[PDB]
Amino acid sequence: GPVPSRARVYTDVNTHRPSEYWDYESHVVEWGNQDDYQLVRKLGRGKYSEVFEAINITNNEKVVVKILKPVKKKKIKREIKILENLRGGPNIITLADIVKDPVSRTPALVFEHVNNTDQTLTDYDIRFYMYEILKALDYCHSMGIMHRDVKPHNVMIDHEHRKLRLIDWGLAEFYHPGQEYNVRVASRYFKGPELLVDYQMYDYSLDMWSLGCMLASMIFRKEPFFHGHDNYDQLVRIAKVLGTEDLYDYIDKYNIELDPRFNDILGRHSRKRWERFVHSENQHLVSPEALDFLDKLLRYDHQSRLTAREAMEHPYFYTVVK
Ligand SMILES: NCCc1ccc(Cl)c(Cl)c1
Ligand SMILES: NCCc1ccc(Cl)c(Cl)c1
Ligand SMILES: NCCc1ccc(Cl)c(Cl)c1
Ligand SMILES: NCCc1ccc(Cl)c(Cl)c1
Ligand SMILES: NCCc1ccc(Cl)c(Cl)c1
Ligand SMILES: NCCc1ccc(Cl)c(Cl)c1
Repeated sequence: GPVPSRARVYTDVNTHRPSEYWDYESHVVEWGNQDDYQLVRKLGRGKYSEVFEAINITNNEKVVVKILKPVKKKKIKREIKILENLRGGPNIITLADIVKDPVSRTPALVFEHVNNTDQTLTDYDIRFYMYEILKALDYCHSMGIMHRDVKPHNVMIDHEHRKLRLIDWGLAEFYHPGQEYNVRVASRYFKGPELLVDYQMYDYSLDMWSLGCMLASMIFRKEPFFHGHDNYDQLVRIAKVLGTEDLYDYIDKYNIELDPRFNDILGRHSRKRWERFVHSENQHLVSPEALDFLDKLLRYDHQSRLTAREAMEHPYFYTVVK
């Protein structure tokens, strides 16, 4: 069987908290009043959600309303409990209310309003915003929660106010050491190698891999950086950059049973130098410190990646106010 693993940090946060903190199935959800709100306009949609700008008619404040198709009720309870536990954390979206349609029983989450800013980014801007995301991740990991869906669309930035919010906690989960989790999390391009090789005993370090994918796409102007066309191909795209030598050493370290399908597609690939991705169009965003930081996030071995707190101490952030 596979070798067990434990987070290097915040290992026992949930172990030392009462069950009311992490037992989301027992959480008593209390509805607010859907009549306090009026929908203004549709902002976007997902397979099981619709997002609207709305106004709270009792105080004239704008809000964002996420209407959920309740296909998996336990999942909605988990998102609500996590949002309540994390409320007030640095750069964590604030859940303002929870309402239900009086006839269809469709639930809706009400968030603080955020004016999302859709080439003008400087090296300094990337360092600044990357540090704000790290504050959010160090906070949620310190609270015993893995986000598990870190990606650009889940990072809202109001650039005029230099305001950042980490959103969509629908895939977030409580970290319990030794627990085996579902690997069918995160968006394809941001999935860590642990998910792709079906290593279930993962932890907060998954979010640090996803953060590394975002950094690579920003500094190299290549969106997404690892462009897989399915979950198997996703690992091949990673292997084409990090090389196959370090991938095979990772699988052996954790005694992972690698799917036989990888034999026909993985091949043999050299370790590429991060400098290979630098071009005239992206050189203004790359520096030795940026590449050193990227190299310390994008590691196959989940235990070897920087933690959010270690990442915050990297020289890449020496130019930002802590
Ligand atoms: N009447 C169903 C649509 C809907 C959903 C959520 C809210 Cl908060 C509102 Cl006002 C309206
Ligand atoms: N996973 C949420 C993606 C997302 C982000 C921002 C907006 Cl405004 C919308 Cl509609 C949807
Ligand atoms: N939706 C904003 C995505 C994003 C994520 C990280 C950074 Cl550093 C930036 Cl500039 C932008
Ligand atoms: N996707 C769930 C979280 C979420 C989605 C979109 C927006 Cl605009 C906000 Cl505030 C929050
Ligand atoms: N400091 C970024 C510009 C630059 C110049 C030369 C090289 Cl080889 C690289 Cl990777 C990057
Ligand atoms: N990575 C391809 C070679 C290369 C390396 C560094 C720079 Cl700055 C350029 Cl333009 C081109």
